[PDB]
Amino acid sequence: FSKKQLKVLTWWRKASPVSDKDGIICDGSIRAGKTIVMSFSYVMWAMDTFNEQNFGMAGKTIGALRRNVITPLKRMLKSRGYRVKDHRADNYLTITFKGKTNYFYLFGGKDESSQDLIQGITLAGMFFDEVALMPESFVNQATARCSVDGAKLWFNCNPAGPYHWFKVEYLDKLDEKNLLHLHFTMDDNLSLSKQVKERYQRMYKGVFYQRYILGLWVLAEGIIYDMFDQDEHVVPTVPRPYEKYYVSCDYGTQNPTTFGLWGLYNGVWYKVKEYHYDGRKENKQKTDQEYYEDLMKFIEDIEKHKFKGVIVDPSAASFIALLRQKGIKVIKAKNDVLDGIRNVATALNKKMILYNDCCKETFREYSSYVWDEKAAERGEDKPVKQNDHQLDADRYFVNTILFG
Ligand SMILES: Nc1ncnc2c1ncn2[C@@H]1O[C@H](COP(=O)(O)OP(=O)(O)OP(O)(O)=S)[C@@H](O)[C@H]1O
Ligand SMILES: [Mg+2]
Repeated sequence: FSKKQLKVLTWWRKASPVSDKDGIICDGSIRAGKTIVMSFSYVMWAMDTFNEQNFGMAGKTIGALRRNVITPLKRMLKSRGYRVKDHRADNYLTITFKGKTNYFYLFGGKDESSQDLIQGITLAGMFFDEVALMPESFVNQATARCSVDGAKLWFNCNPAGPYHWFKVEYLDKLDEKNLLHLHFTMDDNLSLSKQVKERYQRMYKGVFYQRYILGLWVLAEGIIYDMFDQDEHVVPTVPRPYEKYYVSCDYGTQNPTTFGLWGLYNGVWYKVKEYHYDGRKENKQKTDQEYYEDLMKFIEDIEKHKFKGVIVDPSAASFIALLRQKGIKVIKAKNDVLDGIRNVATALNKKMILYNDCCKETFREYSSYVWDEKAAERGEDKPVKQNDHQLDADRYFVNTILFG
């Protein structure tokens, strides 16, 4: 373990000069070993400091908490001699060690079970994985539940805007809450090679570099996909031998409706051609029948055994139903926005995707998709939802197929 990771494991112990504190904030870069030592240190602290008490562990969703935190935490605890009994249906664990036993309830920031349970339960310590991605209403409610004598608060996240509730309320008022704060760059994880560290550097440019590599709380302003480059990302519209295929779709009778034909060739997805229909501009809105008829004329040429399905947003259920009637494979897209943008940026940085030069509406949109300046100075990083109709399709595709 690194010096900073070992400070997370030991701050709470009796010999430590900082064991006074009411809690701890660990933030900074990706792949820095924050979550894994933080969650491991939390259970150690709890099993040592208490007996027969309730504890909380929160994530964006409970399934997120389970992927990032809970599954690798079990192998860690089981290996150190901590017996765990996971009660998967009821969302809590029973960790037990040297005659002592405690209870660790699992929470989601958005979940309905989690609002119901958190309001009533009375905890002796709370932990937050990806705290910036959680509602502030949730953490204020959950911190009040830490009523038991000698409770400690643990927070864990990557950076966001400098006007974000957690940065402004929790991190700037650090001495006011008597919280400890360690900040993790990627050098604080010794398990990474210098070869592997510099690979992660190449995945991010711009705001996302400063946030997810340097660990800085910097402001999302101006153009979103600034790293897009018509030198690097545009290729000629000349045929190629594509292995698999997809069609990505942003649907709207009300606004423009887009398709995009994506094709795999030499481990790179090419946006082969675009469909762009604006009902307002054309002054004739299209029906689902008319749109389905267009998707067929749009994929007439390609070979149906390679065509692997249509990625489409869940709020087009009128359209989704008709495609399944007619017998098309229809993937409900991973809708999450900031996570989709960040992943598309990575795809451009690494050239996982390229564009044929006939995606002319896509390039226009690349040069106008900008951050909501008004919202970003509240601590809410969002796109301005205007001329983002190809880019939403491109986002669904990249997020749904390319990334996990
Ligand atoms: N002591 C260790 N031995 C081996 N691998 C480790 C060790 N500490 C951390 N790692 C690995 O380092 C990587 C990052 O650890 P995490 O705790 O998941 O990072 P993180 O800081 O939570 O990253 P984000 O912000 O959630 S992407 C994982 O692949 C871990 O398995
Ligand atoms: Mg983490």
